[PDB]
Amino acid sequence: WTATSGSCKGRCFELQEVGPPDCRCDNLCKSYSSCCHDFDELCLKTARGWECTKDRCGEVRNEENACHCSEDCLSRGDCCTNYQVVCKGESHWVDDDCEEIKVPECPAGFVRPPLIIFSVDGFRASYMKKGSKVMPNIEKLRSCGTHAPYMRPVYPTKTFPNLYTLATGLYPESHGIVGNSMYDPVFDASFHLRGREKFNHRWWGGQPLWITATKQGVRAGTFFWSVSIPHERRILTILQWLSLPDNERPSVYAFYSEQPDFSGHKYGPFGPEMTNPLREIDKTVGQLMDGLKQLRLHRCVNVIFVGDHGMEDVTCDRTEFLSNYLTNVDDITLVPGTLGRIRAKSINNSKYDPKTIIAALTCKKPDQHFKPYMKQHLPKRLHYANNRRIEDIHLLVDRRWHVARKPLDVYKKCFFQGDHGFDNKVNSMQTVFVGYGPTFKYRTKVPPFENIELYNVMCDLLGLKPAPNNGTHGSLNHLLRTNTFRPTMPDEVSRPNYPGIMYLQSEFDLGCTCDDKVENKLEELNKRLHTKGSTKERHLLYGRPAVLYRTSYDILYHTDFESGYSEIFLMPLWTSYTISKQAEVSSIPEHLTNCVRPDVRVSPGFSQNCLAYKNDKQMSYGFLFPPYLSSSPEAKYDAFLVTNMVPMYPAFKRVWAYFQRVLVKKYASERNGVNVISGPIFDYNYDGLRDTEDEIKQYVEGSSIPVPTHYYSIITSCLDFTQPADKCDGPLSVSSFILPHRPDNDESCNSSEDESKWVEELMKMHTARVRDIEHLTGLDFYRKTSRSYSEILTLKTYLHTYESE
Ligand SMILES: *[C@@H]1O[C@H](CO)[C@@H](O[C@@H]2O[C@H](CO)[C@@H](O[C@@H]3O[C@H](CO[C@H]4O[C@H](CO)[C@@H](O)[C@H](O[C@H]5O[C@H](CO)[C@@H](O)[C@H](O)[C@@H]5O[C@H]5O[C@H](CO)[C@@H](O)[C@H](O)[C@@H]5O)[C@@H]4O)[C@@H](O)[C@H](O[C@H]4O[C@H](CO)[C@@H](O)[C@H](O)[C@@H]4O[C@H]4O[C@H](CO)[C@@H](O)[C@H](O)[C@@H]4O)[C@@H]3O)[C@H](O)[C@H]2NC(C)=O)[C@H](O)[C@H]1NC(C)=O
Ligand SMILES: NS(=O)(=O)c1ccc(C(=O)N2C[C@H]3CN(C(=O)c4cc(OCC5CCOCC5)nc(C5CC5)c4)C[C@@H]3C2)nc1
Ligand SMILES: [Ca+2]
Ligand SMILES: [Ca+2]
Ligand SMILES: [Cl-]
Ligand SMILES: [K+]
Ligand code: NA
Ligand SMILES: [Zn+2]
Repeated sequence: WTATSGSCKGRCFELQEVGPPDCRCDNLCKSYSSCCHDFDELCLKTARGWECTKDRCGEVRNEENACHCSEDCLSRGDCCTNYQVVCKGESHWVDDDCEEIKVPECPAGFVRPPLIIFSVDGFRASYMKKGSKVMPNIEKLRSCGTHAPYMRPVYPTKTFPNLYTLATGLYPESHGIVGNSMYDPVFDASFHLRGREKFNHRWWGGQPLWITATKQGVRAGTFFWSVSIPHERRILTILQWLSLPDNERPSVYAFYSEQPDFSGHKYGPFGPEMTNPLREIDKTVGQLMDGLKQLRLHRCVNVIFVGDHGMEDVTCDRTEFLSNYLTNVDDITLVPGTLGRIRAKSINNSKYDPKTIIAALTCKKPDQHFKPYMKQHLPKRLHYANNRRIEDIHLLVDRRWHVARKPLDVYKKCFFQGDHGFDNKVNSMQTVFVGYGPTFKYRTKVPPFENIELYNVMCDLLGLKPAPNNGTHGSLNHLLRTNTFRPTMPDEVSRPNYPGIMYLQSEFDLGCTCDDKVENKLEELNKRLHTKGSTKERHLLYGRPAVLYRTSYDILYHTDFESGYSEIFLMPLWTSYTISKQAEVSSIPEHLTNCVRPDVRVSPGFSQNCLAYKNDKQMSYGFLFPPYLSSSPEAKYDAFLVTNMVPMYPAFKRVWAYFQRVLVKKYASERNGVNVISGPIFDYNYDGLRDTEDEIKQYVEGSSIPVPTHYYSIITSCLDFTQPADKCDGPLSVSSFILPHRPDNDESCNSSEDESKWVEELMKMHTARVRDIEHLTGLDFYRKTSRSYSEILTLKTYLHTYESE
């Protein structure tokens, strides 16, 4: 019930929500069916339109007008945005030359520069260049302020998951808004675009920016606008709020535009009909900037222009139907479109088998335009698994396509020519970022970055402490003139042991053998220095990684590589080696094919054994430092140490061997040397975080050797590729991956072919940030470089995407 008999007089767009069954006058009342009887008359005035004209200048205040051109309007805070231009000979903001804003220039009583966040739905990154002729106001913010060439959204690249990521700094799996449509099995309740359930607070996790501000005593303007309130009125309301007394005035504001998304769905991202929506957005920006100028706030406010995702060409005839693959199509519920999520229609049917559904959807048609996954097998860069609302079965849909259950679903529900929601690496899904104001830099381009980073920067702009989030605080310091956040490196928790020779060969009973028994103070004093770390400056270029949790481990030195060996997991946590442009690839000689050698620095009790691998019919082994890259025949024996061995499925050994024999050398030739750090990852609970030992679900049969879920590599070189990787004076360049350690290659449909036709494509799909690997290992990399820490934080958030320009 709402007793809608109260009045909105003097309450229009009130800042605190009054509780039912009393009537509301706030910018959300319409959406709740709750506005007072007189809300439209008083609060949504339209008379005479939105602009002053010559004859309106100096007029007698008619309180019925939408905006005013009377003499008292400035002090009332309610002039039309063009008032001073038409009536007082002033220029539009866009016509003025840009001039650096070195300090905030604010009216008296302003305690901090206000923040205004202007969000645009479906604003694809290439609109900045392709629509530049019809967006003069946006182009001025962009060229005079700080901009990126694009900003990467989160997966799925849908509206509500991305808006809430912008608000919280969290991945959708953590904030809980995992799609535009959801079922929560604990609640037994459904979330939908249309309807009431979405308003229930239990859906929305984390702590959004308006809540962070309020808790810390910074006043926030209500972020959300009922759809029927026109754009011109939203702008005027913001400008009116900015005229409130010091004690009542908010410090943070939000404007949201449904365009250009609304038209892009109808006409496609570049339809001729798209020019007009772009013009109209620019005009809205013009009205805001003219309005701030009137209030002498145009050199005081920080303005962010940001999108949620882009838009791709997608039509009805590019739909794959699950009815062309599955016979039992009626026993399933599909969440459809630019991604797929599958679960059982009924929890009482015990004949539903996910295993057979996956197999029926796997590599079935030569052109197949989607790929099925168990959620824990999706590329770790998507961070899309750790939530009960995300179904076990997921379909990654090719760009330009849809998935549906049956043909009837499409024709009984072509309309659309655009859509979005695809893999967040896809060029058409990228969106925009511009920052303009006293706190942002002047005329500065910054590299592409992820939208998860922005919550921290918005907190910095408002002097707030961010709630815990998935940004890396300090990685966007390079966007700001001041208010930077001075992060410090995390403290190392465990220090390494440095073992010397402590065990005799005959103390080991590992069931391993090696053909190595062949017998000079020249090459004996030589091998000693190499085991004490004489070549360590060559192979460990950025310091040793720090271990950020409590554990027992050893540093092991060798001629060609260095490792941090875990006595708990019985394998390295990390292995570091450098391969110069000049380096030579050699084979594993015949007599050394099955060679595994005890390491006399490490006890039998803390070593793997070859017997477990013989008895384990499913599991084989590989090496972290590759024997193919040994510097000499004698150095090659180090690569066969039991302390360099890791468990590998035969199917995965195909991937790993191709990477190590062919790809490392290729990257070293292309990048002028590479430094490589490789290692295992254990994420059995798919939370993106390092497992403790009691979380491991699988061991090599009849042993305590734990099986990794993934293997990583971090591949670093000099950004100035005229310098070799091991003598680099300046910025660094990185690419990394987190490969799933799977007993089959069902993921790659072309895997019966030679590795040269499919392995590199798999690696690219599983590209990763250094920061992703840090979360998954409890390690901290790049501890000792000559670069500033903020620059290193930016490097650790970099993702190599493998999309064209
Ligand atoms: C990205 O950033 C985020 C934010 O920093 C990272 O997520 C954090 O990670 C922590 C570790 O996983 C986690 O800490 C746990 O908190 C538990 C209490 O959590 C509540 O309180 C916070 C603070 O107000 C709140 O934010 C939480 O909100 C979650 O849950 C509600 C629903 O209830 C949702 O609305 C919301 O969206 C959010 O859901 C997400 O997180 C949960 C996990 O909390 C997931 O299950 C969801 O899928 C979803 O992703 C909560 O309301 C606390 O109980 C935990 O402590 C247990 O574990 C420790 C081990 O140290 C043990 O000592 C304790 O005894 C305890 O164990 C007991 O419970 C077990 C399970 O019942 C049981 O097995 C044991 O036997 C014990 O009885 C733990 O400290 C933190 O909550 C989240 N925060 C958020 C916002 O998600 C995220 O890791 C980052 N991602 C990456 C890749 O870096
Ligand atoms: N076809 S489609 O693409 O699915 C599609 C479907 C429907 C629509 C649509 O018309 N509506 C009506 C819009 C009003 N609305 C908001 O007011 C709003 C602003 C905001 O802003 C959050 C800020 C964003 C900038 O950064 C700080 C947070 N956050 C939230 C939520 C996260 C808490 C909501 C978004 C609503 C989607 N558009 C596209
Ligand atoms: Ca959207
Ligand atoms: Ca884990
Ligand atoms: Cl969805
Ligand atoms: K085996
Ligand atoms: Na295959
Ligand atoms: Zn949309």
